[PDB]
Amino acid sequence: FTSDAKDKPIGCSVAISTYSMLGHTTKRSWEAERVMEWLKTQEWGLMILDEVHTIPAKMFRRVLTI
DNA sequence: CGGCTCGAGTGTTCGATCGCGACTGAGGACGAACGCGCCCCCACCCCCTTTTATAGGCGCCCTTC
Repeated sequence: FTSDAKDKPIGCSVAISTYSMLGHTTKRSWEAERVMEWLKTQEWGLMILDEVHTIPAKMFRRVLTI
């Protein structure tokens, strides 16, 4: 979903994203909406996290929300 | 002793710039198919000699104006 790819948006759940840095206000309206809606339907597995000792608690709230 | 107001340094897609390359039509230069025609090889059968007997056609050379 990141680095401008969008390889097979429907038909697979194993993806490599970047936490929740893809959710800008107004500038990213319908872009982040299709990513959040289509993810809660065909994916709900493991939340693989790496290097979380520098990420604040504000970003963690948007991860479990989307 | 407790809250709140600038500055400096990161992160991230995504607004804004402008070089290079795909597509397609016209012009210049070179190679291939097929073009021309002297030279050369094989096959068929003409050229040339001599002696006998006859005689028309016509060239060469002594002599005269």
